[PDB]
Amino acid sequence: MTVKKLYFIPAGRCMLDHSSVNSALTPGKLLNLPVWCYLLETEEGPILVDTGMPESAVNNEGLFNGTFVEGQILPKMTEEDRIVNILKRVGYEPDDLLYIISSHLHFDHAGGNGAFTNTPIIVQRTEYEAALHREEYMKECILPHLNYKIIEGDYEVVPGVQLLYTPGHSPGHQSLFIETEQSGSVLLTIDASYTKENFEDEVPFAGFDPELALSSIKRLKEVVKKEKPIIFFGHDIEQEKSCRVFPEYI
Ligand SMILES: CCCCCC(=O)N[C@@H](CCS)C(=O)O
Ligand SMILES: [Zn+2]
Ligand SMILES: [Zn+2]
Repeated sequence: MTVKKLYFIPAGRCMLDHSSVNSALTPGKLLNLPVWCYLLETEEGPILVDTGMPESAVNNEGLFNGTFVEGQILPKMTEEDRIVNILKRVGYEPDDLLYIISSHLHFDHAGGNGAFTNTPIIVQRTEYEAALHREEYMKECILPHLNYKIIEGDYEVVPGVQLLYTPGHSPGHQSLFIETEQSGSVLLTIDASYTKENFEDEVPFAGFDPELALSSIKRLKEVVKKEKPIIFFGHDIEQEKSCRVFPEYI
């Protein structure tokens, strides 16, 4: 086996229109949503899940001016939220990590990937291929010479750390099913559901293929029925109220 510690580590924030968390809502109210990374302390070494936002977002809420998402996505990132600075404060440098796991290559999950030039970065083949051409991918999230460990489908990273292929929000989105010493089974949906209501109630939210995202939610509900994990959503302002966060762990 089990992971020794699972840390939730705030990595900045992002404003998103509320129509991105519930596709039925009337656009025009932004929500200041959390961006997370996760650090797993395992017998084999530390594994980082996602890497925050790119340096171009630092003190630059207008990063997406002049793009298809102008006014709809505004990163809220300071110098402290750079993943190398986060990791140094927690006690690590990039080359200390055993693996990086990219849930997907959207900007607030892979914007720090370039900091890791030796650590294998585990990413789904269908996400890597999408990032090579789809417009919602920033160049910082698909740098060409990193040590990618491309995978296809479900995958065991080390004992206690399983990747569940959950496409739809993005073409190769993957969620995590972790077994921890303190808590037992934990499901990190990541962006397979931004919020509890996207998951439980199947409220539609932003995604590349909403129908496929719904089938991935149904698949995760089969896993939930079998494993009864505690479940954490990708950008849920209500749940963030009660999350244990670094230096606490689960
Ligand atoms: C196609 C679905 C969305 C692409 C735009 C995008 O990168 N949105 C963010 C939301 C940050 S609060 C994400 O998915 O993590
Ligand atoms: Zn995403
Ligand atoms: Zn996200």
